[PDB]
Amino acid sequence: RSPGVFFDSDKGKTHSSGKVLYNARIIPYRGSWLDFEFDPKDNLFVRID
Amino acid sequence: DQVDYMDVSTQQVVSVGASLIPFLEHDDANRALMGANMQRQAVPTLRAD
Amino acid sequence: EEFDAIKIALASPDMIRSWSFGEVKKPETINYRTFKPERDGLFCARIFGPVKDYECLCGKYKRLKHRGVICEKCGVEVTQTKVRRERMGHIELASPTAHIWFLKSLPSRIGLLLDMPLRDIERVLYFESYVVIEGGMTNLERQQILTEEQYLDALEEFGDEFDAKMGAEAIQALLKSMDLEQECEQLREELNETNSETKRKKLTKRIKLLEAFVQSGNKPEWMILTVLPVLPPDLRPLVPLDGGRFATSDLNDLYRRVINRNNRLKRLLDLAAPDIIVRNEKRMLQEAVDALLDNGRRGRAITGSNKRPLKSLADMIKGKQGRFRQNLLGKRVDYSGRSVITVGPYLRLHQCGLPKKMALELFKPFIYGKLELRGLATTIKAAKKMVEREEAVVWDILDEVIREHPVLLNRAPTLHRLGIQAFEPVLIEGKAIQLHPLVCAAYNADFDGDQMAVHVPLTLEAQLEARALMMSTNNILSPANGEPIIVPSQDVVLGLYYMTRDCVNAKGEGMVLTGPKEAERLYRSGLASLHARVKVRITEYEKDANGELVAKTSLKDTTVGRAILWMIVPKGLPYSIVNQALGKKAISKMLNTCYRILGLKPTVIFADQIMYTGFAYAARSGASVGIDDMVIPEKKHEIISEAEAEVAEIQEQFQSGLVTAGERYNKVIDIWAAANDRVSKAMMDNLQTETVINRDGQEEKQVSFNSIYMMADSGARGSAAQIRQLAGMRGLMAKPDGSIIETPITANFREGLNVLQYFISTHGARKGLADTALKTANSGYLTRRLVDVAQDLVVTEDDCGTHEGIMMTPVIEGGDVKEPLRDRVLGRVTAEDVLKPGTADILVPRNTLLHEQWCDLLEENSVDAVKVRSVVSCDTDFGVCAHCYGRDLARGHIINKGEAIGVIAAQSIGEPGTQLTMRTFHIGGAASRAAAESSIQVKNKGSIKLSNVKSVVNSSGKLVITSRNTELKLIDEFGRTKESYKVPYGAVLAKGDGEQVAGGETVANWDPHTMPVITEVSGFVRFTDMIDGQTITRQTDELTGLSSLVVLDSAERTAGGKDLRPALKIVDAQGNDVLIPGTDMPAQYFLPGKAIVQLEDGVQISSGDTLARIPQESGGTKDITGGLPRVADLFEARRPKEPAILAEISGIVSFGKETKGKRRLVITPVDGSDPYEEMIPKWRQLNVFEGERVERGDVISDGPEAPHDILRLRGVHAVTRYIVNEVQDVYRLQGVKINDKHIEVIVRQMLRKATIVNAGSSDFLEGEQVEYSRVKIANRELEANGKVGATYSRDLLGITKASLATESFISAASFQETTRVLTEAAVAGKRDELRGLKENVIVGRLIPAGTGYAYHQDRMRRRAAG
DNA sequence: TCCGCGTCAGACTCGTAGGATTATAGCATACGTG
DNA sequence: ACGTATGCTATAATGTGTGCAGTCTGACGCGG
Ligand SMILES: Nc1ccn([C@@H]2O[C@H](COP(=O)(O)OP(=O)(O)OP(=O)(O)O)[C@@H](O)[C@H]2O)c(=O)n1
Ligand SMILES: [Mg+2]
Ligand SMILES: [Mg+2]
Ligand SMILES: [Zn+2]
Repeated sequence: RSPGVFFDSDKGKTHSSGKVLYNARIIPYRGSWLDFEFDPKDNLFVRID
Repeated sequence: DQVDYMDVSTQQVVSVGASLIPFLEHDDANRALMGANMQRQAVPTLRAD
Repeated sequence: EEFDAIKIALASPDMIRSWSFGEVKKPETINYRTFKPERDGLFCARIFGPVKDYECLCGKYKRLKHRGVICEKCGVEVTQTKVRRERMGHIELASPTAHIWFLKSLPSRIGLLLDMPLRDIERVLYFESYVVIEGGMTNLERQQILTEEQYLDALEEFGDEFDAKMGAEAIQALLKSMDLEQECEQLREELNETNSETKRKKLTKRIKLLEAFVQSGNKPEWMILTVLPVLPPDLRPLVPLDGGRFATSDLNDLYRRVINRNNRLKRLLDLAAPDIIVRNEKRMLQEAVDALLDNGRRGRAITGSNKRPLKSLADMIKGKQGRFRQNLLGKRVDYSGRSVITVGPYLRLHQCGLPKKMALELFKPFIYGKLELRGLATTIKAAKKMVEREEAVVWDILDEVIREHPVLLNRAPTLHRLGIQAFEPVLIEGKAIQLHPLVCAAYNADFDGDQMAVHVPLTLEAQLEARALMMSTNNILSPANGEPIIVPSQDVVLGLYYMTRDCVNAKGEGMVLTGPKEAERLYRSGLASLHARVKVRITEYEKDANGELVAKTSLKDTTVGRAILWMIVPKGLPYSIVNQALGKKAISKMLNTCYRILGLKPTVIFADQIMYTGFAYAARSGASVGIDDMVIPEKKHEIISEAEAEVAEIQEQFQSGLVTAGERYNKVIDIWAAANDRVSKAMMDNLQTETVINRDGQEEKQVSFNSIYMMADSGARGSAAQIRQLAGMRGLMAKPDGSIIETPITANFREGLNVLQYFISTHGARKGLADTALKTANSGYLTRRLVDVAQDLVVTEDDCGTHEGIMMTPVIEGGDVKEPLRDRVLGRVTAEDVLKPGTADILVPRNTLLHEQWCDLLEENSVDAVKVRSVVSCDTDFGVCAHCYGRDLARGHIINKGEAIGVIAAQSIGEPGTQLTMRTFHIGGAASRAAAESSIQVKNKGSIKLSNVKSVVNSSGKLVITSRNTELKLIDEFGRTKESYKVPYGAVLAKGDGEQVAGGETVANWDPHTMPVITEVSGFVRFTDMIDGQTITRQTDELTGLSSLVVLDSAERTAGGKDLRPALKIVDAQGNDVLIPGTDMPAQYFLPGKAIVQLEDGVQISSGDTLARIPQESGGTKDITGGLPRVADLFEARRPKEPAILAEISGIVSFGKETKGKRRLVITPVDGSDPYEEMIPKWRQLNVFEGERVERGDVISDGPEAPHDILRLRGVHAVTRYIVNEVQDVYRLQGVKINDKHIEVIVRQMLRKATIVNAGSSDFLEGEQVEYSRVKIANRELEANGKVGATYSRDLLGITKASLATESFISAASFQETTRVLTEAAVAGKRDELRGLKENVIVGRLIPAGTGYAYHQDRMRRRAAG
């Protein structure tokens, strides 16, 4: 996987909600990971590594 | 006028393993794969024919 | 050495000391130059014994002269090295340490017993917070955690009167103080008060644990280890390599971590070091102990040299790579050799080529034996050299022993029992094994580079077993289906086809012969073709009423070839069988016929002769593969070019904006699907009868002798499906995702694909071959899962003495009868006298096997429905009777007692799934579905008979159906079901109920790519809870502005309109609701998700109009890939996410109370005075409409049926009928043939345990779930003694759980969850007395089944006799 | 008692192939056996 | 005497971190 930024979405983490939760992820060549992700209530979250 | 580019040769889709198979065009991709995989396993003979 | 049981209990610190022969006090392995044990080290000989057989270290006492002498200097005994893997050790832990398997292996166990959580215990262990052991002053109560702040408060204030400590020390004292006697009574009292579900569950489990703990004799303190056992050094080896290197197991390394830290703790306790340091040392010590027992569990597994984790103890008992699966149930075996196999077309069925140099090494001890007899070898090393030199006369001795000696031939993988068959070896000079063509089918052995393992049966019993059971001749029919697996294919079929098949005049037409020998005379003389119609005088031999054979001589108009084949045909079968053109399907009946008539001998001969003549005449033909043979039909370019413009038409309509993307997607598939079948049939219509050019006078029409066609028509290789790609059209390929490419492959293999046509072909090819590799594990894992639960089933009794059986009906699905009742009820014992229509005389006895000839009289009498003695209806405790099972389909007559069915059943079920996941996964690569079920056409005249149907007449004048599971029968003259169809919801019927129809009439018509919502009442449409943006969306066009509304589901829906249900409410002209005729339901159809609506608000409607159109996208070839999961889920008994509701007890329905649409039901039975209430959703529609005569388990809702819901209500024979139908439906879709009795085996095993409801004479009581056989044996003594009956209610169990339920813990740990199984078995102190096969195969004893059944029962009378 | 999200359990069976680590001072009396 | 083992040195120095992060369906077990 090529470093940079990448936008994905688990087409149904919770098929309970069945909500397409969108997420972004900064992939470096060296360094820590930087992810942003929504949730069932569309609250933006950040999960380093 | 809508065409902007064109495939150079007719062999660029395939690899080296597959470019040696004659009449590939008349062969199923499942048997073509096995054929190119076995062509790599071909022990050279006493007299090169 | 010969025992009865194996027990598992908790290792007491005192017990661990009993096995240990010393205490390892140092990590020192060996000295560096002197490669010898160190002083009380990990390889110490003073603890684990001497190195060599009878040798001390320093070398003072040597061999047996000093039998059991203990040396002075080194202090080492002089016994065998035997003891170095037997003798154990121990370590005296400075501070006590907790066991990870009684802490982390959930349930907590140590926490479950204390009534204490995990966090609480761990924070005590890692020294974060203290815990109260016992507070004299009732200020602080037990098991109350105090932070480092809260401990200090109680110390100066209260103090002394409260005893609280920290670390593994504390929790041990907590376990040592707790009273199992008192806290058992306390929990029983709290249970009598007001009991719920969760409260009673928790209490009963703890209650049983507490009683189990007292009766197991285990003490809860042994959960903490004061003593740590050491593994024998030979079982954790330090051995030197050939290269001067050494090598050690990871245990030794993990051991050195434990001993170092433990000794460092002894040192720090000597120094009286500050507690902060002592804490770290204790945390470390526990980290090391926990890492030794189970490394990767509590935290990060301690990684070692190659950055990989150290292999711990538990790991060698854990899973595949553990001792069980890898080094015990499976073994590498002596007298075993494997080699590339090649064909053996000269061999008979009971023969196989075995290389000389192979059989040489294999039979090495049998040469040395026969050599000493003749006196050629005086000793064995003399015989060894005689063999080595390979001298001439040794070959002749080897050749002597091998004669009349069977060998086992295995091919991987071993799916079913036929994966090994025995033969009589024939020595051949060459490194290749030569195998018999007909049994190639059983192995699935292709001579394309296959290897087969050889095994020599040593013991005379093994020679008899191999000749009796495992011989190729004794194994013909599959155990799965009563059908021959020993059936020609490939060349053999083609040769017979060439022979029998006829042609016009030819050389010598219409000639006249004395015998089938004159036909061979004239053909080989060159004055007749095998395809010439000539009258021949053949004398056929027909069996009479007795055993005597009747002879009949007559003139038969066949062909020269057919006549010659009669020579192979034994005398006892009719000639009409070889009078047809023989193909693979026809040939399979010849051998079956031959078998059911004459017997075994005649068939083996026949089978071989068929094979020989097949190959020979196949080669005489000269059958080839020219490219002029792959004929494309005349008008392919004419069909496609105009079938392309057809698709181009809809493409322009879509961009205009009328036909939706999903409707177009289904509509374009139907065009291509018609064109594909159009090209396929034009091909064979031009290829089958290409021979329109004959002779005689002028012309005649005849079958085509095109090489490729013959090779497909005969059923030799390929089919109409393959030829389509060759001369016709390749067809539509499948993506690796599962979706089908919109653009298929136009070209074939003759004309040649362009560059993309091949690129496109790849997508379907790679995904088809990806599911050959990856999907195979699910199917093979199923075989494993099935087997374990069905290990124990063996035929025990002869007659169970039970009346119970299983009523079976004919599988008549999809017009043409799918499976005849005769075939369904074949070789199954009846449970009830089943006579002929006129009830006035019996014809079939109750307890009698149904042979094919008895089933023929069922056809004359036309049996309606039959109660067959089933497996599940068996009363035999621990096994089944031969009557319940019936015939062994593999054999052909009633099953032997002692034959192990369960394993035969499991194999039969997993083979087809594992075999249909590789055969058309490597040779296929494209979808071939045709789900255009638009309309039912009835074929024979009949009266229309609908059932479970509730229809309503529409504006047009057409009977529209408003019921989901509507069935359509076809009733004949006398009044019996011939054809049967599934008419779906919102289908338009041509004629209603009771009306006559003619043959070839469209009785029903509908749209397949749509699921309409149809009304029952007329008036206007109202929008309720259909707010734009929240629940639905809107999209308009141009000039006028026709908008469509699309209903969003919880996936595409906001949190605003989640509890809002969208529905199209019906109203009248005034604006009020319209009642549905004869119900208090205002008309309201709830629309589900992705429901497309064309009518907007305020539109007039009649009854029968379509309100909305729910899309029905399902164009993914289920095959075996997406059909096995559904099988697994059924067996594993996983309730669906939309189970259908059923009535519990019979009586009067009475609708009750409601909650914002959530419907209740206050049912008040006629006999039962106490009401029963159950809740129901709003959006879900029912089937009954209130106030009704409902019985036990009527259908109230529609959807998937939960297997637990079926047995709970409608008994055993209902859940058995469900699984059997449901499973077979998936396999019948694939053409997998399995007898229902094999599934019934697994079903029976899934009904093993049962929950008790009512107190009995034994201490059963409520909440216990015991096996069904044990509780019924208690009922045997109860009906004799009286006392209190133990009422019950059988429960259904999934495969994975039914395996872990069996009293045998050895069988459970050998399966999976091995970490948990052992811990639960240790705490219970359970003893396994071994009944299953896994149990006795492990210990390497006689299997309590099959050959060993006669032996094991002779030991059971040793126990009975005192 | 029910919902949410944490850990923990599986993932077919047999055959073949070949290799490499870093570093722990420095010197002077104390402890164990021919 | 020979090998192993124990012992002491005196500038000041006083809280670690390291490393793989598209598995997945299914099933409980503690809080909230
Ligand atoms: N990964 C594999 C490959 C092969 N096999 C075994 O080898 C058999 C034959 O594989 P193959 O020769 O590739 O398939 P065929 O059906 O003989 O097809 P082909 O015409 O391509 O030879 C399979 O049925 C199976 O028993 C297997 O179990 N696992
Ligand atoms: Mg093969
Ligand atoms: Mg093959
Ligand atoms: Zn000694």
